[PDB]
Amino acid sequence: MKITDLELHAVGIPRHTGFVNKHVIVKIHTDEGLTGIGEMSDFSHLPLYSVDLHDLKQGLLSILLGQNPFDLMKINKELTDNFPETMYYFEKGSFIRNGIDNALHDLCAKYLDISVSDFLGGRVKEKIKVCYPIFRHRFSEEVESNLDVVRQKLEQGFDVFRLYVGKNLDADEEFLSRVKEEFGSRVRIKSYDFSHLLNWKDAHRAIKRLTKYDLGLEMIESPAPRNDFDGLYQLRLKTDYPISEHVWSFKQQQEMIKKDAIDIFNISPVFIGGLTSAKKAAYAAEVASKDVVLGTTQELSVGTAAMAHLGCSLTNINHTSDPTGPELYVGDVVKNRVTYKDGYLYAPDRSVKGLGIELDESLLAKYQVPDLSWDNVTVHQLQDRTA
Amino acid sequence: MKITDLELHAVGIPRHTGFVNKHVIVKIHTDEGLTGIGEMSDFSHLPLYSVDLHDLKQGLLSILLGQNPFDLMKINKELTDNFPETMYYFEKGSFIRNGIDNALHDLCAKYLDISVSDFLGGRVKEKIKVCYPIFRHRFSEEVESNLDVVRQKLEQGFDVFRLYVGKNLDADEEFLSRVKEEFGSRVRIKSYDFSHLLNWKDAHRAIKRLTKYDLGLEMIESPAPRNDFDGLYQLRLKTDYPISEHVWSFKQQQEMIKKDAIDIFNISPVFIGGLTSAKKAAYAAEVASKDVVLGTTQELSVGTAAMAHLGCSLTNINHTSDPTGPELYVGDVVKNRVTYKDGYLYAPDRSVKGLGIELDESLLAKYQVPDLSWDNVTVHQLQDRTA
Ligand SMILES: O=C(O)[C@@H](O)[C@H](O)[C@H](O)[C@@H](O)C(=O)O
Ligand SMILES: O=C(O)[C@@H](O)[C@H](O)[C@H](O)[C@@H](O)C(=O)O
Ligand SMILES: [Mg+2]
Ligand SMILES: [Mg+2]
Ligand SMILES: [Mg+2]
Ligand SMILES: [Mg+2]
Repeated sequence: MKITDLELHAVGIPRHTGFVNKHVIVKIHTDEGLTGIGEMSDFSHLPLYSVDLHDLKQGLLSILLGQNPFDLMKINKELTDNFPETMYYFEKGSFIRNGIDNALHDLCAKYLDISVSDFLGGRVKEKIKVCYPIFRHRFSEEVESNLDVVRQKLEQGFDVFRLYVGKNLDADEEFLSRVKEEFGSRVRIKSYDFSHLLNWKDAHRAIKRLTKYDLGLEMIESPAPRNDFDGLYQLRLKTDYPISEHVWSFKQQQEMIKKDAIDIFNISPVFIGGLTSAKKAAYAAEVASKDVVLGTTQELSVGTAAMAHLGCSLTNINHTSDPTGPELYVGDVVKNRVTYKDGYLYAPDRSVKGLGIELDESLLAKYQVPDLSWDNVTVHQLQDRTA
Repeated sequence: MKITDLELHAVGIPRHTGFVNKHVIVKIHTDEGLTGIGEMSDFSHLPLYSVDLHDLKQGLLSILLGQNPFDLMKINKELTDNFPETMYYFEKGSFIRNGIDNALHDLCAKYLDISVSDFLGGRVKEKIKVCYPIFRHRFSEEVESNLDVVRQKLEQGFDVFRLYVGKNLDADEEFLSRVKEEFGSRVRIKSYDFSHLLNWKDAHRAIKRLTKYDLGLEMIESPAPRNDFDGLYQLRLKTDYPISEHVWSFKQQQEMIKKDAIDIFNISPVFIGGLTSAKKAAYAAEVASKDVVLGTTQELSVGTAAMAHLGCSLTNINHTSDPTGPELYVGDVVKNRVTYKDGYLYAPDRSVKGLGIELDESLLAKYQVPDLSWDNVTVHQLQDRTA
């Protein structure tokens, strides 16, 4: 059982709201004709440079060629050797490793004729509660449009949301005020995500005013600069609500655990390098008696299915999670997208071998892009995912 | 005075020893016809992917077009906004910002008809002592060849070297023993560089063994994993010799300062984003009463000229530095390469406006490569710069 070839399909898929993201669909072929499919999700984050895919294929092939896909520890070690963790939230190498590792999970599962779910420790639940993201308010005139989003998504089944905050506290506060007034308790906003925009003391003042509105609030996310472990800790001591932060490297995670800097570890395959690495991170959190939440970069159905299997296998996810990618994109590259119902993301049919997703070649062609080059976009839009 | 265009010239230049590095020569054009030259030095470091230069030029021009090159603070802020610091030694975004910023210095200095030296605070010295690098020993069988290197370079005038260690302690020690034996005190090895290969305790044991050979030893560099501030600190308390570490981000530098983790800050433009960023790092070190050494990624004459001017302006460099790029590369892209004599790097003629170097178009064409794609190379070779 050996890897013989690799394909990287670049696609560009816009969100209903306008932001255009580029992703790379992975295909790992083997001597026995079995192919694993994966996804290097959302490369459209800073830094503002793009990776040469022709060169990348050669580099990845040199690593993968001839290897036994079941040697996940060995392969992941070699992947990290060539694409080291950087202590950066959006390291493109993390997205790359993620795509190879989840494709390998698909491959192995298919070979054994089982769902990736059974390859990750089975099921603890069959679905995980998620939330729909509400855009960061830059100006107060945006409040009305965001309220419309909440009203429509609620009718569609999403009763839990998360709100990006920190740019215009007056606008954030007006939105929250309006939401409580119109929906009362019908809607919950489980997280206020600062996106590392404020120093911890400024975030503290912001949190103090935003928490005057508690619509089923579950956590305050990234309320300090990236890697400001001491700041997170000081804020954790001054905040009644749990503090959550993304895990983007093992070193960063180790430091947050050792300093007891946070309460909830936001873990997502794409930011840590794949399912193998995400599992390690999740288990490290478990060993430290810490809570976990499944984060997201907002991936397509392949990437979402992968994390759905992982999320449904963990015993330490006791809060609302974030992956709602397929709900944001106007299209996808699969025959059947993952399912969302009543605000829950369902793990794919446990009876279907592999990820439980099938690629649609006509869609890969439809959304094909020549490379991962950037289009005109501002820093504000890259941070808020707006257009 | 406004920026009107940008050119990025990829070049591939092998070292006498075999390793082939790719660099990017920068040209910033203005409405008045004045052009600044710069260098994005040595992209040939992990991660194993490459940046699309056609895309990069568009992104960089988007930032630079129409700007006044004298607005260094404003431009560097916008550069950092799009190519953020990642807490990673070899972030390619740092190499990119470095090339733009040193080109801007060349441009501004030329416009005013002065050397970049007078734009950076003048001179404190006219030359800086540097050292020649000795390859990391992976096998004891390499000792002989490395001794020949010392013999040859000493004859050329390099009486100070630095040694990469940590892979084969028995070989490291054999080499050091042989050097002392064959050269006595004629040669000095100012630094033993562990390249972050060992956890601090293992490093402690290695140091205790190696420091039995003190041939003018000045510092122990990177004796702990990347960003292991507490490990660096613990080692600083158990080691009599100064501990030095590279500065790859302001967050990392501030944490090392706050924890008094190291004694010497190894600062080089390429790893921190350019001359503007390197000056800030050097001044932060000065404010903290810390020593500084001019590090290197081994750049061509354009990049070496830039750092030479910086190095000769600082008052807190009281140890041997590392830039010997033009002595390692078989070729260059300039009319006259920077001068090295008796183990000293001389800053370019202070009477020559700009960086003090001139591009040789025929050489630029000679070493031109289609892109920054990777060729066959192993992780060991990338960390040891061997072939
Ligand atoms: O939790 C967060 O910070 C968000 O999921 C953040 O990662 C977004 O930028 C996301 O990646 C997106 O593209 O919408
Ligand atoms: O001090 C160091 O770690 C070296 O200068 C290191 O950066 C080398 O890898 C250098 O960049 C080279 O290309 O030789
Ligand atoms: Mg978040
Ligand atoms: Mg994303
Ligand atoms: Mg070093
Ligand atoms: Mg280098």
